[PDB]
Amino acid sequence: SLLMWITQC
Amino acid sequence: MIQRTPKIQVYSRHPAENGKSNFLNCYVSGFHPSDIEVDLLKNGERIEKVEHSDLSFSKDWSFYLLYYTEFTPTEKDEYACRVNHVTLSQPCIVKWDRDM
Amino acid sequence: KQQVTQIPAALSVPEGENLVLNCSFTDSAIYNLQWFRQDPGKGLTSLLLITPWQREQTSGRLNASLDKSSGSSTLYIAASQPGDSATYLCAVRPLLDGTYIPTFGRGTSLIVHPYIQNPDPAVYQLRDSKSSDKSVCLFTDFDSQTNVSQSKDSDVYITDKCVLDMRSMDFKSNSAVAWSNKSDFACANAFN
Amino acid sequence: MGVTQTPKFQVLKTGQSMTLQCAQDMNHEYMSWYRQDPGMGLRLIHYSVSVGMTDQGEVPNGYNVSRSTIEDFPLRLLSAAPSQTSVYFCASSYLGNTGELFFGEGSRLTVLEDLKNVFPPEVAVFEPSEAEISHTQKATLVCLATGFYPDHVELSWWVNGKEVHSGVCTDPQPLKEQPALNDSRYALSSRLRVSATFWQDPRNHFRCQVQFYGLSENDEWTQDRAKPVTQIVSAEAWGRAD
Amino acid sequence: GSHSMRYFFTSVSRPGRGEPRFIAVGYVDDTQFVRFDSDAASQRMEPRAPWIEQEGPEYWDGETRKVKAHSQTHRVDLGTLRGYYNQSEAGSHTVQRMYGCDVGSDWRFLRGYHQYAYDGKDYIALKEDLRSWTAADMAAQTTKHKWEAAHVAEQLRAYLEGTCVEWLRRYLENGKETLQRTDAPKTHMTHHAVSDHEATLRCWALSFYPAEITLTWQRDGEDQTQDTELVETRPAGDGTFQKWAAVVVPSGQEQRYTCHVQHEGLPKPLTLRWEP
Ligand SMILES: [Ca+2]
Ligand SMILES: [Mg+2]
Repeated sequence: SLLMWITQC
Repeated sequence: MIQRTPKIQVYSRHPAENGKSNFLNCYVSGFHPSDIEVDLLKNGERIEKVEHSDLSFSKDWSFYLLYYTEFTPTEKDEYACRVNHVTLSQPCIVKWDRDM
Repeated sequence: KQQVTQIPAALSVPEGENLVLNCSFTDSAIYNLQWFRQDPGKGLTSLLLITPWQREQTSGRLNASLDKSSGSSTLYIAASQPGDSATYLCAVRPLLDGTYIPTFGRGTSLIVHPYIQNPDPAVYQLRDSKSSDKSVCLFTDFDSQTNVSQSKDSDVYITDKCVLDMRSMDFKSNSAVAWSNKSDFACANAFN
Repeated sequence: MGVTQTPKFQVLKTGQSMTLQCAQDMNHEYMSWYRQDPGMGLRLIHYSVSVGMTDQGEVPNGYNVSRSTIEDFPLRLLSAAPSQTSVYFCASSYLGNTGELFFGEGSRLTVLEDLKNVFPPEVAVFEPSEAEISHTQKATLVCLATGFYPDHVELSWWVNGKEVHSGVCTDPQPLKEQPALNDSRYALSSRLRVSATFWQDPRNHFRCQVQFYGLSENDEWTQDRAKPVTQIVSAEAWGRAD
Repeated sequence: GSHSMRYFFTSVSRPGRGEPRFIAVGYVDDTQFVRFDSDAASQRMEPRAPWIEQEGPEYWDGETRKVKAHSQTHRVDLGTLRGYYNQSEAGSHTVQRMYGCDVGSDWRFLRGYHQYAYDGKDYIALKEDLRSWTAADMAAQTTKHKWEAAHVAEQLRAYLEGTCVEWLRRYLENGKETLQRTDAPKTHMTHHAVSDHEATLRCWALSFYPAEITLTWQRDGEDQTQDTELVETRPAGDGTFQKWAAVVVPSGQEQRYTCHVQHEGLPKPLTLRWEP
């Protein structure tokens, strides 16, 4: 199951 | 920028038996960037229905893909894999050997 | 499934009081909790944002914390002011459900009454600057414990009370307006 | 900068289609639309986590959305119905960072069967009572906006050509002149309180302006009275020595 | 033995050719189970291994929505990175990301990963113990400061040490028939005359799973590397792997050489020798 929240670089 | 040339292996899915259907594979790996051109050849001619796996990569970020198509090997028919990538100035042709 | 509950639902207090509003949620797997303010007929203003990794934030007289018992947050409002009057909404976002949809509570409606130090309740009659014929009745300077009923006769209109604040002279006051397009209507018999 | 919704106000005829726009310049992956009826809670219509992706909320019926670019998320009312009269809000955020939600200012739509029910306000300013002035040494002006429909107005006070906020309180909501009548016109009051000395100076000019949002430029209008278009209606008073 | 779950994401800008391309693959050990490709018609996260199809609509809807959000963030990063490096508006660039977890034989957490690359070079990655960041240059330092203000390391560890390990175990159990299967290699040795004084011996290892294996040559009982060739482990195309080791020997002395095969599926290592 994938990570839900990803913060932009 | 940081580019890497593809490694290439041409081989069959099951042990080759003349006259028996099998799958011809061309595994490409260790390259960067991902755009690549891979063709399976039969006596110097492009085999039309070639499929491939989903793009993925290794620990060092280099990519790897499996190209494959069905084939019935024989004693005299020549099979090969032809690869072209930005790191290759000349297309690379690797011949299929039943014991490799 | 997530449910956000906010207690108390309504809150009425005198100015200067330190307030504690609560926002509780059933599913502790949250990404963030956000407090907003909304006044009647206007939009939403974000007040504060807290997360499980940054459990408290402060903005002036406001501070919110994401409590130890992973299913509650408290908003603290120090030295309340009539300007703080509004509906306080709390919302949370999901950490794991794959939808990203926020869940809002029903809100907490807050009314902070101004301290009227020198009440001088009176009803005055104001005339139209363009034609003296028309008039309005103004009930003003009453304390905050007085209620204004928008009631009676279908041809007599009464507004709710509102607080104005003369900042330059640090003075606030309550007032309500009344009017009617009829004869027999005097400002003396207009309020309550 | 931030979230920009347009239009802020709109009057529709039953059956018309309408597109509300929403743009953000923060590179937010997430955009969404809500509707909130007066005194009720926010209800999610649709949302999008990426270009080419949209999903339904609690109430997607009667609405369509598209996300062809990261910046825009338009909401389309397919065929306006009176039940779609509400306040619409666009909200966006990063799907990372703090996940903080950013709300637009709101768009107020009123859907009507008959546009003849749209009326602009009549505005009047009532001058301070001499009895008030003599008892408190303060002077309260009252502005009153009456007979408007729909309830789409923005009232402001202007003293000597500059907008003022100190000494002002406007009713938080207008009152329906006839509560049991649907399409009943509204009224709204406001107060501006100044010191008696400031009111007594005849150089001081007090203006109450009411920005009304009504029919648009292309709506039909053949009634005897002036077409009730978006306009500013105001009333004024000048200070007075005696 | 040990196990792992890992997601690999690749995003490539295509100047004057629409949105960048986004490809996501998921693996448990050496078995791919999911796929997402921004150019495919479905626009769904798709199953690539049998056991995952037992997950319901909520799972597929959720994973699809998460992978799409992921594609949108990488599409933005491509523009941000070009900006940090003050690069070509019409040049093609690549962004890669990998994350996941390792568990031991008892299925308990061993380590986690979260790495990021730009144009095939390390950009920023969480250190081995997940408690700090490694930033390549000034551009990655800019990313690092943003990630530390948003508490990204802590957000990831919550996933890498909890959720990640919980799904890996769920998958391993549901797909036990294939994921916990050990396929010992089928082996054999070939022989070819190279010339008037030499002969080649090729030791094969076929149809094995997992991919980890060790092929070695010995001469007179001692390790042999001179005149040897060992190919990279390769996929057969049916979920299994293949590998071979060869050696050139003087003609007539081929029986002094032995091939040793070590694989998890063998209760004991195999020893091959040329038997005419
Ligand atoms: Ca080339
Ligand atoms: Mg065969």
